[PDB]
Amino acid sequence: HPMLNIAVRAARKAGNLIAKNYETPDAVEASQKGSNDFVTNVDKAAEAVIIDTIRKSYPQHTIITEESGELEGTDQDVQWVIDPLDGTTNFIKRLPHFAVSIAVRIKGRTEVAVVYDPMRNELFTATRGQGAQLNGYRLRGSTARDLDGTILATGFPFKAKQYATTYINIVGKLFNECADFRRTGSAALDLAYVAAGRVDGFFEIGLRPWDFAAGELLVREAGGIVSDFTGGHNYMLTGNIVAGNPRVVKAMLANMR
Amino acid sequence: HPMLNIAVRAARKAGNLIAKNYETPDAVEASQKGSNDFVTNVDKAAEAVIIDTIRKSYPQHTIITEESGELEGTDQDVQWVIDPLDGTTNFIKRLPHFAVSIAVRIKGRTEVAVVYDPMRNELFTATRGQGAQLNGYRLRGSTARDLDGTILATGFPFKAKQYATTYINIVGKLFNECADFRRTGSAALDLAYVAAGRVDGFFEIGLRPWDFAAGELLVREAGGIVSDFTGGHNYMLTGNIVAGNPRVVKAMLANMR
Ligand SMILES: [Mg+2]
Ligand SMILES: [Mg+2]
Repeated sequence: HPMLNIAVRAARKAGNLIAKNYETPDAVEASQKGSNDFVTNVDKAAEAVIIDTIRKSYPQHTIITEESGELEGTDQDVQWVIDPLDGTTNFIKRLPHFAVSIAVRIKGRTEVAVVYDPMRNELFTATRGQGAQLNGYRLRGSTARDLDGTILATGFPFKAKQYATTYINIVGKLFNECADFRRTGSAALDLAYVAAGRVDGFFEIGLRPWDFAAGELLVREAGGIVSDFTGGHNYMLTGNIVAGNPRVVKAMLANMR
Repeated sequence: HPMLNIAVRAARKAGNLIAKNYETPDAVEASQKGSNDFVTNVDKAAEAVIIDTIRKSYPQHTIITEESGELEGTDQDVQWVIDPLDGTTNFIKRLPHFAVSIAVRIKGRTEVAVVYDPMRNELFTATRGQGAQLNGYRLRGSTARDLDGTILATGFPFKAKQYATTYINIVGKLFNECADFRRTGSAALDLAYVAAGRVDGFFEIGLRPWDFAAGELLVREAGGIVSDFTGGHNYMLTGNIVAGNPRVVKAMLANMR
């Protein structure tokens, strides 16, 4: 795919910049969008690289990014949904777990996806109908058949703490069944880890379209399922995400019911 | 220090073996000690390398490991406390976050400590009175002065689920004050991340002496504090650990009170 090629180039170019800013934390300094949500010059500098790169082969495509909103082009049938740095808190604390997320949707259907870990040099790619890969290895997800002994990735609603006590409950009910959780601070990498089988499932409240647009396709092409907290497909409206293989999502949702 | 030198060699040698078994997951297969606690041939194979290495320069020292218990020597004034692979669940799932933990105690006082991430090639070292380093960079911990906006590492009691509901409460009370948590699956690396400032604090219930013997010294020589859940120093008996800089541990314990 020609569009997959461009996405990997922009992801790798932006990943190279983010990495170098990590090993040389000379000029990084933050800025507060919301309570406990931050922006850095490295976010916008890597965002500029992604836009620039996309726009030498397709600057007529609409580009939707977290930091600049919708920047529509002439061809509105194709839309790049970009997260320049998923895991900004981790980056500021110099916790080396973050990634570049790039998704392409064609008239409302995601065709390609890229999640790139610059610190580990791990490249997750997906193409619709053509499977999902990690550095050239096809991903099949987790062979888990129930919630017994499962490791579940998740995130806390530090952007929507009005649902704090609701989230705490859901964790305990799941903890009553599952073995452990993982809280990594990167939703894109959490979804990539579900598709790779490094964890068994994922759930978070109120994600943002660019947080999961690429990661959702990784899970689906690894044989997985994505849904909202009530089993429906209206998570593009809500940002309430449940992801995993069919039985786990099944068992996860039954526990949630 | 001559003993620090040997500890790094055994950590790196065992780390090299664990790494190679990760990139070539040919022969790994697990075994169940307790519910949701596993052993692999790679644990004991790396444990054998550590014992062998320690025992070419000091086989008269007592060695305490998770998988073999106490193997006492003639000189019982010095004791190596070894975790060959902290993060075994992560290793089986091929989640690349684990480490080798090696601590040396001399008549009951920890003199040296090593935590080695083989996947990231990150070497955390500490020597009593001589500071803590990461790949030759001295660590000072987190400059956080309260719990506002803090990232706290923690673990779930999947080995002692009788305290599940007590742990869930404590998380919610802390979540009422702090921004987010991190759940990585490696207590040794969590403690190393507290000393490096990648996270701001740590708390877990019922850890095991080799889980934290090396990591505790990393925090202390980074200017940090370790205590039990009631502010005392009787955590060698309990395994209930709170770690961070003095104000955070202070603020963490006040929230816990
Ligand atoms: Mg972002
Ligand atoms: Mg271990």
